[PDB]
Amino acid sequence: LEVAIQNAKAYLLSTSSKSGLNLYDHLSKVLTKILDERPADAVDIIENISQ
Amino acid sequence: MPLPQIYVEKTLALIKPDVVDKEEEIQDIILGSGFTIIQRRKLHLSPEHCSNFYVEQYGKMFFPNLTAYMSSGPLVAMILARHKAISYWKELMGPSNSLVAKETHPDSLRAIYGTDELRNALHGSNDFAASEREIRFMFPAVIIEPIPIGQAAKDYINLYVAPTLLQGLTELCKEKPPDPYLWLADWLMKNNPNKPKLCHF
Amino acid sequence: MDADSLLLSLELASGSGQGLSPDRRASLLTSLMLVKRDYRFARVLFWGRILGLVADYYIAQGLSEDQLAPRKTLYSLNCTEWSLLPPATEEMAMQISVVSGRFMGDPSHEYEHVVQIKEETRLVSIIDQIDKAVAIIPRGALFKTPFGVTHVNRTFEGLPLSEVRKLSSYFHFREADFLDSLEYDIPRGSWSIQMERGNALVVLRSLLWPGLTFYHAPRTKNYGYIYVGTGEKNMDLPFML
Amino acid sequence: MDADSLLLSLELASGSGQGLSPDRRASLLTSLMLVKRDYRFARVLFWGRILGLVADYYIAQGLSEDQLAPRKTLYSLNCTEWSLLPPATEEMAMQISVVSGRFMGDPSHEYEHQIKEETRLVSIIDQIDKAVAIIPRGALFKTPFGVTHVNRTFEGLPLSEVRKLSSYFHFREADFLDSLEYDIPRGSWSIQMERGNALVVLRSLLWPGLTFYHAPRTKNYGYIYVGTGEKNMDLPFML
Repeated sequence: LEVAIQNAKAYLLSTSSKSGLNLYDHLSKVLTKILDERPADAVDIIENISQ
Repeated sequence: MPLPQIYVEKTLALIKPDVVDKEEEIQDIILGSGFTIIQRRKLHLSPEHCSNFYVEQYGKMFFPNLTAYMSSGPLVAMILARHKAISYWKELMGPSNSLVAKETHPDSLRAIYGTDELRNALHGSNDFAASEREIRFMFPAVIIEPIPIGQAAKDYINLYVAPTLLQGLTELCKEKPPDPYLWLADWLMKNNPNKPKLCHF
Repeated sequence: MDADSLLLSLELASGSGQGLSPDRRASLLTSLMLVKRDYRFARVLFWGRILGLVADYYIAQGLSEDQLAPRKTLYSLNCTEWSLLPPATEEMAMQISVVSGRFMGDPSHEYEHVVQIKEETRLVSIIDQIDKAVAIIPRGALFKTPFGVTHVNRTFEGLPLSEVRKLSSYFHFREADFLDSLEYDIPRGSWSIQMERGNALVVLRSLLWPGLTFYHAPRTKNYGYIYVGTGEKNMDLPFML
Repeated sequence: MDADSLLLSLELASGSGQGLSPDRRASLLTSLMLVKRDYRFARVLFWGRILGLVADYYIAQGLSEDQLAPRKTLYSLNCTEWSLLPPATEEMAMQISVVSGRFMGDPSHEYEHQIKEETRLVSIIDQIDKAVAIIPRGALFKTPFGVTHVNRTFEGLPLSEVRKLSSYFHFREADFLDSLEYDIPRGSWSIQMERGNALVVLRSLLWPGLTFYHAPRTKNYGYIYVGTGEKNMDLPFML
């Protein structure tokens, strides 16, 4: 539903005081580093790009 | 289907055992046209595995020569995703009967890499349900869209799984063993409706 | 050829057979560490050696963090003392259109155009032509930021074995996907792709500027190139192709 | 060490100097290509050399998909005919403790202290692999499937934590492995560097003859043991 879409977007938009960034922009930057043409084995390195 | 979701359709590209040694050039063709490689499997198609894969065609049409042909060598299977993947794959692939397709569609894949009907260049899925069946049979546990949300999956469990689950949970109550995951797993591997009983020695 | 992996790169084993002595090798490790010290470079690659007629012209390039600027290249004669070359432009590189052949030794040799043409300016402009036309980059080594600053890919794997033989999996190391592909090449077929030691090495030997050698293995991290040759452009190439 | 480091001739550049020959470099390249062909190993490493009296032992090891699996080590004398060594048990480990003497060669040799030469080779191989095998920090990634894989985004070890000694693990069953700071006795590793900061040299002193190269900025690592084939218990007298 669209109400669940808005609730989950508000949940992803919530920031953390211990890091200063939220989950949405963190996953957006992770997807930015993913979507350049890496060979298709990024499943093991999706953590290491997040660090 | 709706606005905030998307439909990335899939199709199966089959590389016949006559043309598996020339795989890099046709791979250049299919990657350069726009089709993407999801996962490539190098599989030896057994004669007893080709019939269950081809219940749609071989189960009603008498053709054992192609069944012997799929076991004559290696077979490469790949999943493709593209905008209008079925239509563009049919346009690039062309129609069958490659003796006629050498004269009607000279830029097709079967005109160059094919010889005849039974010794075909490739094989492609026609319908979306046929594509889903082909992908579900050849490939491992991957997710094919649409996810059947709502009452579609509940009917699937309630007429495919949950009778057996009800008969399993009925005997699991009396008596009550500790750690009942052992009892449920042994009941499902033992009292299987789709798998026969096994007795090791 | 990177300065930190000069001994870790198969130079003589690349198949071109124009490599270095142990004297020149140890001189490059010490002297490229020196030009990494006094010239503030992010990383220094050994570009190659021009054979010349009476002496050898050892050429090395250094790069900043921007990774797409024109290179502050360096030259040496005895392969020990290196000094900066002047930056190149199109009007200065036009000046040697009336002369041809090999160039020898000291930079103070005057060439006849009569305007006296220095050896040094011909050398650095020829270095600019070999950098612009050939010495390709591999695919996946240069990823793109939204800004103009390009970083070298630390997560570069980056070439599968099915894409080794293809022309389109190599771009020109030149500011202009990211860069111009190798299928935009004149003439068609001006690169020799060659399989040495099986899948453990590939060479993209340039035929427009021989003997340029591009240095793989796949599954690596080298990602290198080297030009050792006579120095002039192969205008004879479409006849022999 | 892999065959890639056999191409660069990095055993001599580590500084141990017992080294390898282009004879044996080409022989290990072609024959370890054969070992990767016949036995379906994920990676095949030239383990090293055991010093002989009538013939020279050449040892290589193969690994499965799990990087901490028990390896199928192999031996060869003429550097082409690789043959599979049996796995080692503890019963063969305490059997060879009564034999003190140099490795001879000719693997059907018999010790009167019977005891076969191949059993001594296999137990010595398991002793060196359990003691002084070396894996740096972040080279191996513990997957949640239960197996160990090579970390392919392994950035090499920075120069600050090369000399701690808390940045090198063991290539066996236990940052999920046991470090080098708990080795008995302490200071039993020759901490060294090559020319510049281009390569880090670690030499075992509980077994004199293993050398570990490590380039601090690239993904280059591996251990080669070429040496006597003996565990010196004289090491506390040395330090």
